[PDB]
Amino acid sequence: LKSFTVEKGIYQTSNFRVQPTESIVRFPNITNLCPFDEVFNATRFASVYA
Amino acid sequence: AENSVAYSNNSIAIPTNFTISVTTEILPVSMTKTSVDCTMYICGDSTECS
Ligand SMILES: *[C@@H]1O[C@H](CO)[C@@H](O[C@@H]2O[C@H](CO)[C@@H](O[C@@H]3O[C@H](CO[C@H]4O[C@H](CO)[C@@H](O)[C@H](O)[C@@H]4O)[C@@H](O)[C@H](O[C@H]4O[C@H](CO)[C@@H](O)[C@H](O)[C@@H]4O)[C@@H]3O)[C@H](O)[C@H]2NC(C)=O)[C@H](O)[C@H]1NC(C)=O
Ligand SMILES: *[C@@H]1O[C@H](CO)[C@@H](O)[C@H](O)[C@H]1NC(C)=O
Repeated sequence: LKSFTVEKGIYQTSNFRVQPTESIVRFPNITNLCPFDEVFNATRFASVYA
Repeated sequence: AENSVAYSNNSIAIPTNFTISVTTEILPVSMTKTSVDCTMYICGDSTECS
């Protein structure tokens, strides 16, 4: 009511209570993974000039 | 429907019988009472918009 004196009756009050919120991020399943291990666990490596 | 009252300056028409008619009248009185909130309608669960 923006006042220090409240008369008799029933009043509707705006929200002044503060609650804390967290952050939830959901993303799909990790799949079709990079075959970089095939780059890494190769028995022989690529040649210098090819 | 077209009507023509048989008017002359010595003739009158007097009813000899009656009827009792109970008719219906419908009147609105009040309507729906509604109430609104600022932050819940406009922004809604948003601190920076509030
Ligand atoms: C002034 O007006 C009033 C009413 O408007 C008359 O008073 C009586 O009216 C009733 C209803 O018309 C008469 O009763 C009987 O009506 C039967 C028809 O009934 C149908 O319609 C009524 C509504 O009007 C519905 O509620 C009902 O469900 C039916 O759908 C007739 O079939 C009757 O006729 C039988 O009886 C007479 C004797 O009375 C026989 O001669 C016939 O052959 C038949 O067997 C009957 O008419 C009632 O009779 C009226 N009273 C009198 C005293 O006649 C007034 O008559 C009228 N005039 C004056 C001067 O007051
Ligand atoms: C590649 O080597 C690493 C380390 O030993 C191992 O964890 C991984 O499973 C290997 N990948 C493949 C495809 O063999």
